[PDB]
Amino acid sequence: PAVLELEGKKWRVENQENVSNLVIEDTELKQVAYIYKCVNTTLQIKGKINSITVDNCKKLGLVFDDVVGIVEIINSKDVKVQVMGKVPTISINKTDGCHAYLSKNSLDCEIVSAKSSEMNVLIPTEGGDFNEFPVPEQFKTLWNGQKLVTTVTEIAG
Amino acid sequence: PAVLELEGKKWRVENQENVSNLVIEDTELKQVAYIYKCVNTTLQIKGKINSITVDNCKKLGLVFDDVVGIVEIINSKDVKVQVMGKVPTISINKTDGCHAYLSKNSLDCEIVSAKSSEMNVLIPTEGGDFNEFPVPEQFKTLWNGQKLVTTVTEIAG
Repeated sequence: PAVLELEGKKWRVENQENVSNLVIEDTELKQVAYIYKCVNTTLQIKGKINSITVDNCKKLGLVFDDVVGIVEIINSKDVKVQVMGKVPTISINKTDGCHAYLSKNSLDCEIVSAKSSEMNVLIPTEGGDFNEFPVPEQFKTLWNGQKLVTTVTEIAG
Repeated sequence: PAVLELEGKKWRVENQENVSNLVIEDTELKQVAYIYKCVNTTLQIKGKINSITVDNCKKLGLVFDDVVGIVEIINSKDVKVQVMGKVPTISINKTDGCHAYLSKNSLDCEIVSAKSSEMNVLIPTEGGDFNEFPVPEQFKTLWNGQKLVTTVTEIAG
């Protein structure tokens, strides 16, 4: 059954299906959110918390204000994440199809990726618009005679 | 049922299970090999052919002589590949656990990877021994203010 309740420091939102108005109004700086097994859902978290984690979600739409640490999108499909404020790092792991919408205050965000595909970082521009840039998913590795030297095969549309 | 027969230019070896002596003696420069759905199998291909493709194999052990073009290891788990002679590129895609054993004559081989994990390139050393090097599977991406700049997070044991 669909869950959405704070359990200690953890904001548990799981098993959501075809909902799109989910909102977590209250919030504490040391809290964390764990969005699990949610498909075709849309969630918004108001306030600055410690970290978020999208695990095993499909067609999930997330939008948050601030995160003190990390935002993880693991084992998912077609996830959309948006920062209104600031986020240090957004880590995409074992996820296929992910769009990270940054903001004027998180242009310094670091995008860690692994075993993932179809990732795009949307950059904000004066006028509520975003430019799309694909993050590389393929790499060419070579032997130096001393070590392995890896290059990134840049993606284009 | 287990298959292993030349069908045109294609050397079809599929559905093999718990075999380990498979060998393709004959060989033509324009042929290709397609190892499909083979688990806990060991195959050796003698001679120089155009290309090999390991698709959907588990615990597969392959060893070939020469390849004119590419060796693909796609959608697999725990695959071991070894070149006695020369191979231009070895591409690992959607594969978890792959060990590429190179040779004195293919040290210039290129290792293309994507959506894969646990990959290692074994480099030969005077004495029938190999040194192991893990190929990167995680990447850090940053916004330039002009473009995205991707760095490789180097793997260590």
